[PDB]
Amino acid sequence: AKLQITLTRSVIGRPETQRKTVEALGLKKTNSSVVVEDNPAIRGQINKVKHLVTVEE
Amino acid sequence: SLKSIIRQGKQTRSDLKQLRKSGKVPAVVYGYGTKNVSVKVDEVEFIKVIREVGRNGVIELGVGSKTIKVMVADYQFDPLKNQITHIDFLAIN
Amino acid sequence: KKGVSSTKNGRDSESKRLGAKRADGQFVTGGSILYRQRGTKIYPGENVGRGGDDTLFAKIDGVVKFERKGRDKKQVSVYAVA
Amino acid sequence: MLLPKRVKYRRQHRPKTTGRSKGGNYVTFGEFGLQATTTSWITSRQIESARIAMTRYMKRGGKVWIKIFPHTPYTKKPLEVRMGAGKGAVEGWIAVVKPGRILFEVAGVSEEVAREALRLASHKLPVKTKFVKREE
RNA sequence: UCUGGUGACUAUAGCAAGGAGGUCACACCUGUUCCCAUGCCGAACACAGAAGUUAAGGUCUUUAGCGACGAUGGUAGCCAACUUACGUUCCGCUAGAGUAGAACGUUGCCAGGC
RNA sequence: UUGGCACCUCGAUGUCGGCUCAUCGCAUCCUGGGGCUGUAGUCGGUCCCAAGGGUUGGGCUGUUCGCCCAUUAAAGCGGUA
RNA sequence: CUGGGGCGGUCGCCUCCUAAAAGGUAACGGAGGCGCUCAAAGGUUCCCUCAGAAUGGUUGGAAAUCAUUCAUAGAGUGUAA
RNA sequence: UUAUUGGAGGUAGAGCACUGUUUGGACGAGGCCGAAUUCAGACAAACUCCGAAUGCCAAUUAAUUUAACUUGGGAGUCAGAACAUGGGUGAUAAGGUCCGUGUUCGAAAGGGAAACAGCCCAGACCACCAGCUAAGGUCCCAAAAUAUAUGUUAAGUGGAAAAGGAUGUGGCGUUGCCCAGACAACUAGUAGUCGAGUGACACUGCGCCGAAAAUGUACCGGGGCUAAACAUAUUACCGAAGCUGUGGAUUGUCCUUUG
Ligand SMILES: [Mg+2]
Ligand SMILES: [Mg+2]
Ligand SMILES: [Mg+2]
Ligand SMILES: [Mg+2]
Ligand SMILES: [Mg+2]
Ligand SMILES: [Mg+2]
Ligand SMILES: [Mg+2]
Ligand SMILES: [Mg+2]
Ligand SMILES: [Mg+2]
Ligand SMILES: [Mg+2]
Ligand SMILES: [Mg+2]
Ligand SMILES: [Mg+2]
Ligand SMILES: [Mg+2]
Ligand SMILES: [Mg+2]
Ligand SMILES: [Mg+2]
Ligand SMILES: [Mg+2]
Ligand SMILES: [Mg+2]
Ligand SMILES: [Mg+2]
Ligand SMILES: [Mg+2]
Repeated sequence: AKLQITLTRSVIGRPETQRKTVEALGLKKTNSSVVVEDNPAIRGQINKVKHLVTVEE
Repeated sequence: SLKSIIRQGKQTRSDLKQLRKSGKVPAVVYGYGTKNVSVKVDEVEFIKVIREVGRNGVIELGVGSKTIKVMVADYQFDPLKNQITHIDFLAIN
Repeated sequence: KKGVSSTKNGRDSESKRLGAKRADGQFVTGGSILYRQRGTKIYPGENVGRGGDDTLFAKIDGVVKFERKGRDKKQVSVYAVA
Repeated sequence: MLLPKRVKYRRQHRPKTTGRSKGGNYVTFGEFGLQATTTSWITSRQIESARIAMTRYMKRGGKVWIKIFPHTPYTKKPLEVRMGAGKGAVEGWIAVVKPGRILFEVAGVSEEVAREALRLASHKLPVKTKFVKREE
């Protein structure tokens, strides 16, 4: 019931909505991390800002 | 007379075409005395439905049990590869 | 370097702003404009009165709902209750 | 020289030349058909120049139709003018073929004859073609 | 339950055909002195009436032939990703239109009398 | 070649023909080698491989281009601001 | 204004399309109008339903009146859509 | 921004019921070729009985983060450009012009694309002779595999062009000819004698020709490659001013036991 997110690819050169989602998870620059409780509000966002993030557990 | 299929496990993805490279063809069944079960018959024996009656007729298939007395309802014949995909079945009851 | 033909028309009108001006669900006030058209694409319902062939506007307070009551016609009502 | 009699407005756009064919890709009339497989235009003068070459090899024997009647106009602005004062007048007509739709249907012929005659008119067209016979 | 009056339900309810009756209730007719009136005519509107008639209207029971609604599977398009200058492929979500399986000859509120 | 677009140059990038001098492609004009001819021979048509070398003197107009005279084995087509 | 300029044509309002299923959105892109009219073609209360297609009937436009039947809007709305 | 529900509108697609355009069959409508309708098919920016993906306004909705708005001083811009896609104009011509919508440059240095504002990764506070990794690569110039396994091509294709032409070469499928003995070859004018394959199609990967331009090879960047090329998978390693390790910088928040 936990997920930790990791931003692997960078954020420049991606259109204006996906660059605006990736701070709402709390990531701020590359190779950062944030630990978030599992929630179907969360796991809809990482569907949109997939192909960037590396998740686990 | 000569047909067989597996009950095609549902919610298949859009990788359904890389098994159409092998000579399969998806199909569903209808009918009075049935419920709508997607089947996966291989078209290698569909040079052997012309070889029984032609188009209008009856041939059973046996997806486990209950080999339905069926009839070929419709094609989806897409040319440029000269093949058939998504034929359909219909019981007579 | 040859004299090219004359165009004929150009000449557009200006614009008018049409369409919905409030939306399904929110809270409106008794003078506001719901929808407006050059015809009748949305009939009025209860507590909504027409204008001069335009501007379906709410009579009194409440929230708005869109609704159909025929096979093609559509209407707008406002219920003050909450 | 097949033309439309009446046309609503004489200066129109150009069709979206992508995608598959709409329909009409099953032969209905003849026994033998000729369909296309690449995506060009035909300009209302091929379609008669593929009709006169077709007729004479069969010596006007069996039935032959066409299936592609050109509807759309297309305009070419006159000889070497600068850009922009309005569209030019029409000069021909056109009907866009998608890949995989039938051009010609022939009947009243054996197989070994008509398969020659479709080839001799396939070189009069600016498209790639492929023989076909009544999907059954 | 059934007949009538007024409601809601996207024609699944309607037209198209066919058979059944009575008027305790609608009609059909009997007329125009009056109420009223046809740019004319009491066919219609209204009024005065009840000997006839179920043929018609409306009611009821069958027929899926006319329209209408309509699923599962597909294919085209397509937001996101990848590759590439090809009238492109490939992968991951949503998902029709036509066409077939068919459902369908209405449903239910409240009144007054059986 | 005739154009289309306006990207560099207006605190100047001199513009047509001709003389002087060349240099480079080959889609070859002569010469060298072949196939094929509805090629008797001598001539001739057409096509392939080939740049090594040759490619004229005058009248006319500013001319380019062009026609015309007399020859020659031939009087090639082009790029190089 | 201007695919450099004069030349030709344009200069404000109204309606579509282009315009990419909210609104918006250009070009010397494609099509049309207006610079008013109506004392009733405005307000109200009642009542009626169409152009056509047949079928016959003094006059016959093919069609100017009359009836009958099948007509869901295929007519009409002073003016362009 | 995201899930949930409810909504507005008619594009891509589809379709012919609507105004319009169409080629075929029978259908009537004079005294030897034509005049309404009906069946089977098609077309559309100004044709829609239908009709999605996405975006767009609102939930007094719940999760995560950091904005938003009102007023008052100070401006600068109103010459944009290339890519990726939906379009008009142009000739489905341009490094063209004109709109939508994104990115980057402008105003951004580094690494790759041989060099190269606009493409591909990624955002530089400064130091160090420290480690992992992205895009592209791994015989030499030049850091890293002459890695592993299956195949393919024999042209320098890789390392710039189509219509067409063709017993090139592979894995694929169907079918008719068959020790009764063909298809190669002999001798007859009825056709005999020779002992292992032959034709048609059907779909595909990789090739060849078609292929001519101007100082000098002349689009591999060069050397050079028959694997150092293409396809298919699996493994490490190099690879930036990215991220970490570490030293001190200036400002802000929070502890504030002033670290
Ligand atoms: Mg009477
Ligand atoms: Mg030039
Ligand atoms: Mg410009
Ligand atoms: Mg200056
Ligand atoms: Mg100077
Ligand atoms: Mg000077
Ligand atoms: Mg040569
Ligand atoms: Mg020379
Ligand atoms: Mg002299
Ligand atoms: Mg000008
Ligand atoms: Mg819009
Ligand atoms: Mg379309
Ligand atoms: Mg379009
Ligand atoms: Mg362009
Ligand atoms: Mg732009
Ligand atoms: Mg920036
Ligand atoms: Mg470099
Ligand atoms: Mg070096
Ligand atoms: Mg530090």
